[PDB]
Amino acid sequence: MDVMNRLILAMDLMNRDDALRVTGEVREYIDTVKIGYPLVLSEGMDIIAEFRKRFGCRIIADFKVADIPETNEKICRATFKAGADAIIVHGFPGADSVRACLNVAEEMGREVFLSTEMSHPGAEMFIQGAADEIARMGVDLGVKNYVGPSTRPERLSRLREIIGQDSFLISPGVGAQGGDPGETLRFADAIIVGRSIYLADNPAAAAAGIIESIKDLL
Amino acid sequence: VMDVMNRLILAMDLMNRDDALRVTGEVREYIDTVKIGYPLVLSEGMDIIAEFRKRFGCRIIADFKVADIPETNEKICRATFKAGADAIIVHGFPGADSVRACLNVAEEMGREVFLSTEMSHPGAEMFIQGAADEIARMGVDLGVKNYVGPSTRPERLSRLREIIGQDSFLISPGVGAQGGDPGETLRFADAIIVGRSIYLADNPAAAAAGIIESIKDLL
Ligand SMILES: O=c1cc(O)n([C@@H]2O[C@H](COP(=O)(O)O)[C@@H](O)[C@H]2O)c(=O)[nH]1
Ligand SMILES: O=c1cc(O)n([C@@H]2O[C@H](COP(=O)(O)O)[C@@H](O)[C@H]2O)c(=O)[nH]1
Repeated sequence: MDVMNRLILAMDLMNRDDALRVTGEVREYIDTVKIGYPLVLSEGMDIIAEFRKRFGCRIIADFKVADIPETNEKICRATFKAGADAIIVHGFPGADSVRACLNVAEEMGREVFLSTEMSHPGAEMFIQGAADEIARMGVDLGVKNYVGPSTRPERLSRLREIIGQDSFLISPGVGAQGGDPGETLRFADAIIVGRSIYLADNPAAAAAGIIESIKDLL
Repeated sequence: VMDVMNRLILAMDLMNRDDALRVTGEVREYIDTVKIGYPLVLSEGMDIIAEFRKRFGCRIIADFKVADIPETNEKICRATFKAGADAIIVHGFPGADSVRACLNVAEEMGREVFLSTEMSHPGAEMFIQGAADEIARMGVDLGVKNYVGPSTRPERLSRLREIIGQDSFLISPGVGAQGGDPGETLRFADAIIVGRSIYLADNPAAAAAGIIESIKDLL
């Protein structure tokens, strides 16, 4: 997956007008948008097609899929029907649940991203201790796309070691949560950035600033 | 605690509005509590909650397995309660801050959180099972009152009931299609969740009635 400027916008505004306007403002800097439940549950699944119509961007549906296999399959089908290019899936519920998502993604020509370790403090309680094993499970299952934490570059580095250089790794927690763009890109192929861009006084200048700071890495 | 008619919650995971409405209407005399998840919501919109409220006298539990960072969890809970859900189901494995974010919104908005403890499917044995007792204890520490645990592992459901105490509310999926027994599950759970055994039946009303007949002495 070829992400422009190694920068994925996390579009978590919850109003259609603002989400479309802000995405429009930074469109020259990105070609990949992560859309999650804050926007989808506020404005409907039709928002995905709208983004494709307006921007042509790729859409990663960050739905943290985390149910039993049968339900996971349904969630993935509905999500890809809406035009998402990829979906993010939790590993903590185990291999059968991940495989259910992989099957639908294969059927519809899409990609699954596996959540390994999350970026927030609570991730230390249960997720962190399972994360290396989740990553190895991904490798065993043939998962090629992974998500890991900007806020813990030592953990992000370990996760990169496990999955290898051929796998694709994206990383949230940059900016608002304290992660550094350049340091994160030592290990991740692309950074995910939400609030530092979409809550900025000038989102275009914020995006430009981030890109300037990583210019040598592009 | 919510007063669940016949101790039976319908898991309405049909993805077509017409079928979902038809089946729910057919079983309405037996069930006043419906669990609506992402299969239906992502197919038909959050307005499906509004439509169920309009058509049926049913409480709505939004089974959204909320499993993000605290900031995103808050946004998901707010959107879900705004749409009219009485309660939302949240994962515990992302940790206490993520659960607390949901509890805070629920408190502010006058609604309820249900905490997933151990899940019912085989994959739950890999990571969730080993964390589940601690997830339940965490819920107790955080003041969580409502919990979800697995019909498919009676011994685990029993232990989770002990952890949360008799005063907590416990609902349990995995009955029917996944192999769990209604009566055995109700030894520990306040209510059972049933999906496919009802909604894929030739006569969903007869299927619901049959389940209820089998647990009649437990009502
Ligand atoms: O470990 C993770 C996984 C995520 O998907 N995310 C998501 O990435 C985005 C981070 O946005 P922000 O840059 O505003 O912190 C949010 O949409 C969040 O749900 C995260 O923050 N940490
Ligand atoms: O551990 C769990 C937790 C659940 O919410 N569920 C949910 O409960 C329902 C079970 O439906 P069914 O009776 O068709 O197996 C589904 O909506 C599933 O997503 C589950 O099966 N196991």
